[PDB]
Amino acid sequence: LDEQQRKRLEAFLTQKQKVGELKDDDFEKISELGAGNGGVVFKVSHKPSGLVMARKLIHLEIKPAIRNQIIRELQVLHECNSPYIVGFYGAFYSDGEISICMEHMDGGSLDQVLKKAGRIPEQILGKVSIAVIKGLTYLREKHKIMHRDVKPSNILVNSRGEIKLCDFGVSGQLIDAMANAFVGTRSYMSPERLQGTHYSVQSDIWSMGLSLVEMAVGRYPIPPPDAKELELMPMAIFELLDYIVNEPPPKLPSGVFSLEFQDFVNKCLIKNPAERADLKQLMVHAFIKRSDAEEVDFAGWLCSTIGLNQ
Amino acid sequence: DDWEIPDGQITVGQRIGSGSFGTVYKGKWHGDVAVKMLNVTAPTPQQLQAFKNEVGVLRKTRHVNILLFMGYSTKPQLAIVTQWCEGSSLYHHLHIIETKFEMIKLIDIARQTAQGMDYLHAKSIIHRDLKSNNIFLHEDLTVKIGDFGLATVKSRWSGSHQFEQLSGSILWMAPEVIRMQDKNPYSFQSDVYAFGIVLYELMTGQLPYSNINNRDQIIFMVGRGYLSPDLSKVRSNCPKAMKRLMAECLKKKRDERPLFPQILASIELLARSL
Ligand SMILES: Nc1ncnc2c1ncn2[C@@H]1O[C@H](COP(=O)(O)OP(=O)(O)NP(=O)(O)O)[C@@H](O)[C@H]1O
Ligand SMILES: Nc1ncnc2c1ncn2[C@@H]1O[C@H](COP(=O)(O)OP(=O)(O)NP(=O)(O)O)[C@@H](O)[C@H]1O
Ligand SMILES: Cn1cnc2c(F)c(Nc3ccc(Br)cc3Cl)c(C(=O)NOCCO)cc21
Ligand SMILES: [Mg+2]
Ligand SMILES: [Mg+2]
Repeated sequence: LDEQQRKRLEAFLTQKQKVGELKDDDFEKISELGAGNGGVVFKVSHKPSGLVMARKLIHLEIKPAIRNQIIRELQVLHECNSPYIVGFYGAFYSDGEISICMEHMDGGSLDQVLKKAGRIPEQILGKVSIAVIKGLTYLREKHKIMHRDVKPSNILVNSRGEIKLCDFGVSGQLIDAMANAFVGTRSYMSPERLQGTHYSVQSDIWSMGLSLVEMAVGRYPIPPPDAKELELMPMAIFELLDYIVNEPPPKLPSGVFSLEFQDFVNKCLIKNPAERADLKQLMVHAFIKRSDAEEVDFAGWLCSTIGLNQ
Repeated sequence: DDWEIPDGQITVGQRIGSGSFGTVYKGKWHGDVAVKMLNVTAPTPQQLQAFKNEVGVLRKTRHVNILLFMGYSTKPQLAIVTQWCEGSSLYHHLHIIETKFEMIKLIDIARQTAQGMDYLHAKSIIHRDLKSNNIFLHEDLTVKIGDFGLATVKSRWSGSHQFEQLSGSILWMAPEVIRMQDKNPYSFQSDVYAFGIVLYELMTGQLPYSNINNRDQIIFMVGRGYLSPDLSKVRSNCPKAMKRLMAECLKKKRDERPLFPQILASIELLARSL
């Protein structure tokens, strides 16, 4: 902990108390934030408390018994209070849709930020890997729940320079209902999960690695860049999963990034989960020890990139 | 032989939901219809003429167990107009409302479904997307199979190449369809495989791979032949001749699966036999 975080953490709890029961008539739609293949998100104003929150709406077609369990499991999120986890205001159900009400992160997911930026600087990815390592720790120790879905679009960032995780598998029944989604474009699923089972936190670490590469180069790294696409500095879903399993993992270019960084992501992308680095080890890797000492101005780099004023 | 609906004819009403290739609104048009605003918003004029041709073949389809294809429009956006079912999708009945049908009626649902499918294959139509979400129970009795065909609006074209981007729900997908490895993976036996999964639904009351909760894990293992629906989960009193039929549709290699002429036959045999 420190002092600017213990403030921001306790100041959330105060506004959260001002919010009582969450009803669908207490909300006023402002703008759409994003959408995915199982949800859409709106910036909304909670009229009884004027708070501005984000409100994800998942329309699931499930039986009510399963649905009411999901809502129940989603209340464990009132216990997740970390500077590295997105704030949670309440979850409820109405009109055939589960609403999850989380704090507004005005920078968006890093997946949006990657598009506006093209590539992300190693000095920034340094500070990002820190947050994601802290967030996954706080989830494995304090709640024994593992993210199971680390990707650029689940890392959220705001103008106060905060980097926070969200969209993590706290609801074990939502995980089951998510499984009848249709195919996506791509997959950050570690190779053991595509074959076996979530191998403790190690299988989230792979995801973070793949996501560092994608953000580092500006392209989803499967399959790896061509010979001359790289010096310039579409595959079927099944074949990607077959490549993730039956092909050597991706790596960083060559000379463009430090060796500390190239090695950091190489330890994260080991195909054997046990040989792969764990949280205890990444925490004190060279690339992380350096990038923590660096006094990078993240909040400024973000507003620059979005196109705003520091 | 030029079936198009103009603007101001279709009173687009309540937003019902979105699927693998469009969003559905209950509209009005000489009675309730179903208006599905396709996801291919800007259609290339090479794609646009293939769609026109395929609507021709779906228009000449008339069968008790098939939803009527009434043509399309292009005015606001490209869309599709089909019959409106007042029933609930078989999916809703089985996995949401948990309707308690008798085995006699379960088998009848299977019979009418093979009945409709057999007509489509008879007119050389591959459904491509057969699942219990695309099967309604009109007036709680008759079966009606919607969302058939339409290969060209579920392919996201480049300029003149139909490279089928795998979409739809991953359950029901035959392994060769998962893999997208050999040209025309969609085939009469890809549909039979789908059909076999729908039998799994009927016979077990569950969707397949219930103990798996990872989308991409299923895609890889089923495509690799490693995963197969657990037929253990078939209920105690489902006919022996029924479970065997299900297993023949689920064969990993497509050529071993039966076609619907034989399949329908098999169902009618155990039908009277009780
Ligand atoms: N609290 C938030 N603040 C700002 N933007 C948000 C917030 N939560 C979600 N978003 C945005 O909503 C978009 C889509 O929501 P989501 O349903 O998570 O889809 P996704 O994560 O991008 N991909 P997928 O997991 O396949 O659905 C993200 O890319 C973010 O830009
Ligand atoms: N002809 C119809 N009449 C009434 N409701 C319909 C009709 N067609 C679809 N629906 C409903 O519309 C919603 C979504 O439709 P749809 O786009 O077809 O999704 P889906 O059928 O579940 N998947 P897919 O059909 O393969 O794209 C569901 O609640 C359906 O039950
Ligand atoms: C599978 N599964 C199991 N639990 C889950 C869960 F809690 C989720 N939401 C969530 C959690 C914490 C915070 Br802070 C904010 C949110 Cl919005 C999501 C989810 O919304 N995935 O996003 C896909 C697109 O909609 C998924 C969960
Ligand atoms: Mg997400
Ligand atoms: Mg349908």
